Amino acid sequence: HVPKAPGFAQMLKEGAKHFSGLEEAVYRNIQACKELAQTTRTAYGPNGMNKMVINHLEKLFVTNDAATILRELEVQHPAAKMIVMASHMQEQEVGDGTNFVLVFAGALLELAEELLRIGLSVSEVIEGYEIACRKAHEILPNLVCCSAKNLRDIDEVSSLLRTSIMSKQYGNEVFLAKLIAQACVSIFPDSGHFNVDNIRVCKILGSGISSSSVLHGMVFKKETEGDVTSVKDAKIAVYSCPFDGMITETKGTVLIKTAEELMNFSKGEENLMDAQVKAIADTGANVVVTGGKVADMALHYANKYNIMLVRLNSKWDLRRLCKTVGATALPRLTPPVLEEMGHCDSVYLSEVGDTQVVVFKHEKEDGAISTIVLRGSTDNLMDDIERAVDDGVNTFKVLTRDKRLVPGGGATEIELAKQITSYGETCPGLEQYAIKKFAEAFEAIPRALAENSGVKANEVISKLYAVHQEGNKNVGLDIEAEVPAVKDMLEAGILDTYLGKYWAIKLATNAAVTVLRVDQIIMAKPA
Amino acid sequence: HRPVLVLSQNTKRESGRKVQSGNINAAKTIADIIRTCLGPKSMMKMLLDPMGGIVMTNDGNAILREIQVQHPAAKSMIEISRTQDEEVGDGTTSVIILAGEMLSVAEHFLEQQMHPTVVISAYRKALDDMISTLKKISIPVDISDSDMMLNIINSSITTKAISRWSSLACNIALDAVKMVQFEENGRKEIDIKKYARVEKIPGGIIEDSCVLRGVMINKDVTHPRMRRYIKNPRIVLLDSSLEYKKGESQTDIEITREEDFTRILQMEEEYIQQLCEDIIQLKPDVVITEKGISDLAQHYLMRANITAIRRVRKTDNNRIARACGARIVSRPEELREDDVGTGAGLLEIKKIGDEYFTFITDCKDPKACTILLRGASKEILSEVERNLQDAMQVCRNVLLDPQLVPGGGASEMAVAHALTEKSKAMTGVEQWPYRAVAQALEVIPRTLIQNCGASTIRLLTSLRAKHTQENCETWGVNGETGTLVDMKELGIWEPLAVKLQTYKTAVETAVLLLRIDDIVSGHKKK
Amino acid sequence: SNKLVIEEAERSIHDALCVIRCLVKKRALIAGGGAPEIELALRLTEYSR
Amino acid sequence: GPLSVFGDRSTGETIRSQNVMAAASIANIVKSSLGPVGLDKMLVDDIGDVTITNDGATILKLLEVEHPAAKVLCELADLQDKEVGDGTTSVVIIAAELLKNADELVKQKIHPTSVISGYRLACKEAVRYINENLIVNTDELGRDCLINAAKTSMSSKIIGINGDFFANMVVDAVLAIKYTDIRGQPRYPVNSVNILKAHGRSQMESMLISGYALNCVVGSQGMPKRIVNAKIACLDFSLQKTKMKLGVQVVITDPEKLDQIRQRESDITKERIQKILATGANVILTTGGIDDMCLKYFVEAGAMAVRRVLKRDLKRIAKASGATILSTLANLEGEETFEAAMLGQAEEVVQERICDDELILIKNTKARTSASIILRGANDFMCDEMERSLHDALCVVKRVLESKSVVPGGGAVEAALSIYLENYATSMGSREQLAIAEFARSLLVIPNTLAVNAAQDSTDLVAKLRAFHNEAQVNPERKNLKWIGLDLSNGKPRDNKQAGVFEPTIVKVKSLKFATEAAITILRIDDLIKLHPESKD
Ligand SMILES: Nc1ncnc2c1ncn2[C@@H]1O[C@H](COP(=O)(O)OP(=O)(O)O)[C@@H](O)[C@H]1O
Ligand SMILES: Nc1ncnc2c1ncn2[C@@H]1O[C@H](COP(=O)(O)OP(=O)(O)O)[C@@H](O)[C@H]1O
Ligand SMILES: Nc1ncnc2c1ncn2[C@@H]1O[C@H](COP(=O)(O)OP(=O)(O)O)[C@@H](O)[C@H]1O
Ligand SMILES: [Mg+2]
Ligand SMILES: [Mg+2]
Repeated sequence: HVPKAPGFAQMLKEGAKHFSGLEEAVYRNIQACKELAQTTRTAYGPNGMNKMVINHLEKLFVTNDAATILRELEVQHPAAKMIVMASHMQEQEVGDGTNFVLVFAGALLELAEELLRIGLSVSEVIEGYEIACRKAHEILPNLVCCSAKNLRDIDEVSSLLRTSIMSKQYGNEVFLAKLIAQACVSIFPDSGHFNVDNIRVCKILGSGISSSSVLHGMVFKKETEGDVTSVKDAKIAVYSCPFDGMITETKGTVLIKTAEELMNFSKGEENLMDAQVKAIADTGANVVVTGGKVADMALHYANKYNIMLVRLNSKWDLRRLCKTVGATALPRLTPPVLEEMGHCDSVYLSEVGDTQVVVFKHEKEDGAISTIVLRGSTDNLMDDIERAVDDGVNTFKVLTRDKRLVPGGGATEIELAKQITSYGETCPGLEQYAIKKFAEAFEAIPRALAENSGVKANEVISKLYAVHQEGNKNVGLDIEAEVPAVKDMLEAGILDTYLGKYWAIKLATNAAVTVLRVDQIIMAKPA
Repeated sequence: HRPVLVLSQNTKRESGRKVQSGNINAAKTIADIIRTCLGPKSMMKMLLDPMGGIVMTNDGNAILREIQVQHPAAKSMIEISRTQDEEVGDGTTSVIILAGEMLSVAEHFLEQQMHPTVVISAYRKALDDMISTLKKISIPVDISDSDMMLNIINSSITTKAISRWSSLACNIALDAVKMVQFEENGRKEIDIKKYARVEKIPGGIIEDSCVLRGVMINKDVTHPRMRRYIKNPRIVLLDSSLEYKKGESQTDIEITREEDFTRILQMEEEYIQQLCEDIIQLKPDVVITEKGISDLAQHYLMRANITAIRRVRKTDNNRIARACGARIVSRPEELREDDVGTGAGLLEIKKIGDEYFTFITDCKDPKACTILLRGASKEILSEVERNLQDAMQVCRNVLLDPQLVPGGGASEMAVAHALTEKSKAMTGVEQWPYRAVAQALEVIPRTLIQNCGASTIRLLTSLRAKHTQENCETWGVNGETGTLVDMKELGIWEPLAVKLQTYKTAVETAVLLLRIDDIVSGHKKK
Repeated sequence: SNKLVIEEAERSIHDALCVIRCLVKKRALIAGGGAPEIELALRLTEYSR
Repeated sequence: GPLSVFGDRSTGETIRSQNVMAAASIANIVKSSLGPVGLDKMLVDDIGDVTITNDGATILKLLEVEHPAAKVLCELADLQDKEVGDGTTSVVIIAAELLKNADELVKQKIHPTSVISGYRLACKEAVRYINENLIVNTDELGRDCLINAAKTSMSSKIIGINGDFFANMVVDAVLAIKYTDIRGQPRYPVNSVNILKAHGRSQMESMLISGYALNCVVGSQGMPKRIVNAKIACLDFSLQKTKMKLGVQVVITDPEKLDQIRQRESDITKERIQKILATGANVILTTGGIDDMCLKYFVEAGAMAVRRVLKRDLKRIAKASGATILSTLANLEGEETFEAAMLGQAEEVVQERICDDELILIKNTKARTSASIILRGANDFMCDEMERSLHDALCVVKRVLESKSVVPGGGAVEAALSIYLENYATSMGSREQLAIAEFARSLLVIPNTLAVNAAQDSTDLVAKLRAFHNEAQVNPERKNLKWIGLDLSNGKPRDNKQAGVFEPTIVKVKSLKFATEAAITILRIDDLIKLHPESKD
């Protein structure tokens, strides 16, 4: 009766699919990456919306940063993973602009579909995108108007860090800018390498964001097991061995042969531990922090000679304490410490937010390390501010590597859209269509800023080209109210991450080119 | 087991951007199926039927009717090609590509936070300007000329599979419409479906196919003594039976005497001989009816030298009534001289492949003809039958509207420059969707070069520059070679009713599918 | 306006015609709104003593 | 202990919160299909049928519901078609918002009988205010009132073009079927307009057939399909062979009398067909059946015979052409008289081409000059939408010509009632003033839905809308701001008097009376008992 079509030449798979051509492979990779660009388009900008994303571990992640959203979404399309790993490389390089990659490369592949269906194949759209990408790296040093050079203190960086804060925390742009100014400048290495790992976030559940502060030191979440919690001298002896004595390594066996060696063994072990605790009490130590466990005999002489004990079960937190108070973790049992002692100002305990913490607070010598103690009503809010805190530390490392800045908020992408269109009209070849489409991908980036603010993007994008008549080069977007009448970005102070714009254009161009190189897809059976 | 307190059980709800941008992708999917079936360099598409048959064709209407889709917006595009198939002949594949392209540019404006009523109000203003452009570039046709009408039907079958036998299929389709063009009262009508029957017989060659001057049926004579070759027969068409049947009552006869049962059996024979004596008063030669003929009626027509056909269909009786000029009567005692089919030519009972066929041909002025198709098998004869239906309807549109539009890409580019020059005086938010209608018409010259393998960049830049001047305005795309030849030299001309129905249906398909922002599925009915 | 309001209006009219039906059988009426239930509660309490 | 019913019982504020979510489940569907910026929907069945519509009655009738509070709002939309005919998305949104604001009152420990009595004081005052603040009747505007009221109904549908093509065909259709009645009643029966559908050319080729458009074929292909100066013979009896009844049987005792009875079944049949055809009748319409023997007498005499027509179509032809619907023989023991002076008249009966079908047209009918509209669309989904949009447009001009009173549309009525009822609640309001104050906020959802579907400013355009209506009531300086509506294509308050946005009076009077009465019945479901389904026992 009804016939059917069998295999033809190479149907040898056991349950796997195959894609070949432009319509089955190239056009389907574009439409799959277009859905990720339309997903994070709402969360882009200062007026972006959050997204409650639940992973496979059945926990809640609510954020507006596009980097942490893609880590929880279990994407299975292969070409869609290329735009995720390109956004993950933006977080590892500069730490800001991960969403800029999804909008630009999502518009590069979308406008490439209009070129393959009207004209040139992938051999000329790729070569056309590479010419406009090299010309885009020549306009970005010409768009630099300000620099983070004069008065590197807490006053100038309080305004230069507001752009990375207001894109994810719009209402808290003033409080979080001052908290990131008293923490990043205080750990300055005196013209050296700025380490972003020297800033920790201690999430304390409690009151709102107005009670958050930055403490010069470290705040832990453990106990003391003692009664010497009030320490004012703060001479800290840091150890990595377990503070319970010196045991052997191979087997361990007490060998008793007479009645005198049995009775004197218990009293001789207590006198041996008594001589080791009093050896560090005569050196002036007050805080003894160990990594391993602590026996009951070590706690007996710790309270007798009035020294405080701190238990640190994490081995990574012990190395950060050595850079906090300026000490060295000794692997052997307690010696007379010559010069590797710690020196803090005040080590105390306080129950803040129904959580007994241990604070190594520096008062006079303020700059050795910083810890931003964040407060919040929910645990999900403190994770979102911590992402905004880490975007402020990563922006400070960008200004250490390169002090140049470009005016953001839509002012950079319009001038990049005007100069590439000028190079496209002066190219007497067939690849000038991809150069004109490369400049229109920069046009869609302030389009996402106006659609998230409830403003019509047609009237917004028309006023940007009207005020960019060859000499302004700075007017961006005013998203404070409807009927914008947009203003200057240097007067408002919206400029951030010139090095972030240098890498996000390069990574999104290489991501969109790599998708267009894929002509034949051979997948396996998922298991 | 307690029931769940729900509302609108077992149905779906979907709104927002997933329905506006979801119906565009369903329209782009159908337009990519028949995209390789528009130019003259097209290829056939073999289809498989649930009955077990095979439809190997390249016509855009016959492909989409064999596709069962589940998407609701995909079901709308199939009914568009069914509308274009019934209005005109060769207006199928062009509307589905054009409606997919007008929705392709409509998806761009839906992402710009523009309301769909603004794009439709710009589509209706653009639709009213495409009708006025085709009426300015048209040309009056001399319908009395034979060589002028052959160039119109050859332009419609160059895409189809009968372009190889173009010298034969043009003469068949032209003579088929000119025979069935009947006008009794003050109203001209052309019925090429009820009177122009296209019968196909497996065997022979395609070059021996010709339109008969008359009708033909697959029916043998009722008796071998009847003549199978009459020079000039007088055909009488009947509708009732020549038998003895039960009346529409509760008739019952009480038989008490001995002579009563033999009398009723004799009155059944005298009733058949009475109606057989009433049909021989006009001296006929051929008696054709729709119901059965008893053997008592075959005996009286045998010695009267009357050839009788038994079970001719009702649609075949209406077709032979126009060819021979007879009247289909339903009462043998009410026959008149006007009900006799005089003027009929040669009648011959031929045999084509171990089966008899009744031929009634060589008529004086027949108003209904039958196209005799003979080919290799029934597979390719269904292709020629579907192509001649697209060849006779494009001749019907010229005889009712003698205006020609320069096809082959010259029709779409002459309006796309007219919409571009008229868009300069818009000065509003509807100016940019007005420009996209002129860019959506570019997909018809895009398809003619993508099927032959030509370049779409070097050709469309030169073709758009040819319509910048108002003098030439008729330069199209030559699908045979791949260069730009003027359509006044090639001879590719499409009728006005084909191009007007193509533009009116492709816009209103985009009007319907853009106002859909919600889809409810999962409910039942009666 | 709905098919459910007419079924309630049919029962409410029959509850109104039955009130005047009781006045034909017994031409006597009392105060309503919890009036005779209090008097049946106080007089039967004194009757129980 | 508890109730021993075998079903389910839910009391308290559980059902009081479920009925509001049942009404909001229906209102949130039809909120996207209100006003000129409204958009149509898709109704896909399980068998595969697709219905594209935006009318509030066609959607809720095909949609299956289960909740008892949901069937009240679905049957509320069915009543709007018979009473008014276009008022059948706006009633469902008002009646659901009447329950949403009354749910906020009963959560404040306000008794629902005060909300029911408070809604009746606001509903009767809304009809009182709309009948004293109308602009003018149908004497000043003339024909401009009928065209502008027709374009307001078409703006929410597929026939909302910028021109006046579909608007002029509706006004010329209702004005051609003016049927007078006793005591001075110029009735306009809009059901007599035969609305036909055919997948053909664009919407600009919709013919306005002055007369009637019969949806049938000729039958036998030997009859003249065009008859000029035709005489229509409307009759309802099957023109088949004479079949005897059940009580009559043919019992013959003589074999010679057999063939005379058999020929008598066709002789009595053809005796009727010769006396109805010798009187000059050329067109014969039959609701019964004409068999193949009787079709010969029309081909021989040159007459048209149409078989198996509808009974509702025969009454519209015989009343418009002056024909008499005859079922049998009559006129005082007459054998065959037929009353030949009572034949119909027609200028031309012509079967045209309707894109591969047959359609019979009657031109002007010589007696009443009726009208029929043949619609032309792209596919069958547009033709079902064009039929529903045209039928709602015929009901608008029917109520304007009958009740010569129009109100400004586009939220101008709901803006004036939102401020007059707030001042009405302050004068005579002691305990039911909170229900009258929430009656005004529930009426504001009609201009609120016009701002959502247009993607315009919501809390600023309606705030600017009621700013003009407040100055028209508290500042008596003849400001004439009672006709301030919404311009959804621009996003600013406009004057609906000069813009031509007109709606009938009873499209809002009957809407406010049906939505208030439906909100009372759903407000009294404080206790609900649901029994188990008795199917398999
Ligand atoms: N005050 C402001 N005014 C206008 N635009 C702003 C303002 N602050 C931030 N933006 C815009 O918001 C966007 C936020 O981008 P973001 O999501 O941080 O990129 P990435 O994901 O690469 O970090 C920037 O492109 C910037 O132009
Ligand atoms: N020789 C030719 N040169 C250029 N174009 C041609 C030639 N022959 C046919 N065409 C084009 O091919 C198209 C075929 O359209 P077709 O699919 O037949 O429409 P429909 O489906 O309505 O019949 C026509 O629009 C015509 O312009
Ligand atoms: N030109 C216009 N300007 C402003 N509002 C309009 C315009 N045309 C129609 N409307 C509004 O659109 C609404 C459509 O209501 P509709 O859904 O037709 O009600 P129903 O379902 O009862 O027919 C009307 O209430 C009217 O106020
Ligand atoms: Mg940022
Ligand atoms: Mg063709």
